[PDB]
Amino acid sequence: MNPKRIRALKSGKQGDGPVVYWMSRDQRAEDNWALLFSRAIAKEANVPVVVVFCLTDEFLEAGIRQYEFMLKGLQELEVSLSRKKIPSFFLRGDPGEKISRFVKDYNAGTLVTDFSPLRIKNQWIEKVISGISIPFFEVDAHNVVPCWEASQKHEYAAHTFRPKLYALLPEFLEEFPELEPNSTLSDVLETGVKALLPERALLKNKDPLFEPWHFEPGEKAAKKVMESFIADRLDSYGALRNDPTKNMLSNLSPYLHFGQISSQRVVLEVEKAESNPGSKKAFLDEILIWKEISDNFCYYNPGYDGFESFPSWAKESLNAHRNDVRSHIYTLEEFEAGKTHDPLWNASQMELLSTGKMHGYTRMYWAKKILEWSESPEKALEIAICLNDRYELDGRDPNGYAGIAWSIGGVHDRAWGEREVTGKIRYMSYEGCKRKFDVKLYIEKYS
Ligand SMILES: Cc1cc2nc3c(=O)[nH]c(=O)nc-3n(C[C@H](O)[C@H](O)[C@H](O)COP(=O)(O)OP(=O)(O)OC[C@H]3O[C@@H](n4cnc5c(N)ncnc54)[C@H](O)[C@@H]3O)c2cc1C
Repeated sequence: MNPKRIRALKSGKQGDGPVVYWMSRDQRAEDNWALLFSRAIAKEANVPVVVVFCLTDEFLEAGIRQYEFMLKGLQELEVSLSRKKIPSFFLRGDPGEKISRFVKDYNAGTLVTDFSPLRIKNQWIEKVISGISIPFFEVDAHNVVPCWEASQKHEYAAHTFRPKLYALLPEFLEEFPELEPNSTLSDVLETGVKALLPERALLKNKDPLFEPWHFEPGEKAAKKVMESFIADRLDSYGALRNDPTKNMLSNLSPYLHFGQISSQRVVLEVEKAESNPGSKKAFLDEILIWKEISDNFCYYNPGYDGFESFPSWAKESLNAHRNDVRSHIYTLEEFEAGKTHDPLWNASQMELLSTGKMHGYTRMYWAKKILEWSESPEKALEIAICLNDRYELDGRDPNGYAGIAWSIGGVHDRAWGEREVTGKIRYMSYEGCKRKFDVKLYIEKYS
């Protein structure tokens, strides 16, 4: 219940109404700091807390793979909130109009939301802040250490963010107090899929390319995945994290992006488990440093998805190599269907198209080749963002924009050997990947 997790967006006349928690990023009932704070404020006001979720008009920019995963978890979430006598309301439309009307209609007393440094979340905040008079609060329920508390500026590298984050771990890494009780979605899903059906990803015979049996949605499935990762996969994480032929990753990203499981709950469970110190240190670096530095990248850089947020050395190196003749130039549709001359690159595209989750190691290869085979670094940014946000189940996430900015613009990275086209950006060759893992085995799986 650390008060540093709370931030004030707009002070106003405190109403004597039910506390409305605006759920956006953390779609879960257990281990939610935003949901717990709203219940704590509700009790002090002798008012009942409620949960609201907004189904926005931007869902048609993605695919059914993300829509179904999110809505199915919300169906489970509604039942869980009903266990604690917490009514959940789902609105369709723009949050600026829907949240303002719901607050006025329900005579809400306090408004609470979860933290998201993305631009579209900031867009909805400005509209809502201009249409309400009740107090507005936001809570970092996604990071172990609050985004504004870990660092007050943009961090240039991970070796400067790591000591800052670990110095606050004894304060913010704590257990979750219980959510004490308050003392149709199937129809929306049906019409949504009907609107997204014309743009469904299909192969030649019109069979759907997506396979939805790899990651089942819901808060329940995330816990079983977490338990299976610790017992079965945590020991070999340090030595097999970069081998895509083996499914040794944790597979928590689709659940983490939608907030179906708390990352802090993962850290708390991993810290107790007795495993290889090397593997535990490698996993904690990914879920604590790189995950939360990604939120830091989106929170302190308004242009996190543009060439303007690259480091100065990368901008100068890429600019000096703009006129360099590219070995090949593929358009967006050739990249979408895996029509390149690198069977390793396409093999990643098939895995992304069929499973919605490309391996972490091949994700770096995938994003850097788009830089090599595009007209400008800016057009590489657009294609990488477009492909990642359309087909990744964990897409439209600060991890994506920071991850893409890492591969193409060398954000949170250092300069390497000067090359053509790519300049000083870290290079990854087809020769180097064969020396690290069985490339042919990865290719044959995704053909
Ligand atoms: C170009 C590019 C784009 C990416 N786009 C996304 C994205 O849109 N959404 C997304 O969630 N991840 C993205 N990743 C980050 C990373 O690849 C994934 O988080 C990770 O692969 C997710 O699968 P996992 O949980 O089974 O891997 P694990 O090895 O099990 O990692 C566990 C968790 O640590 C975090 N993590 C791991 N690697 C990174 C990383 N490089 N940066 C930040 N956090 C990390 C993730 O939350 C991850 O769930 C991207 C990486 C790159 C290089």
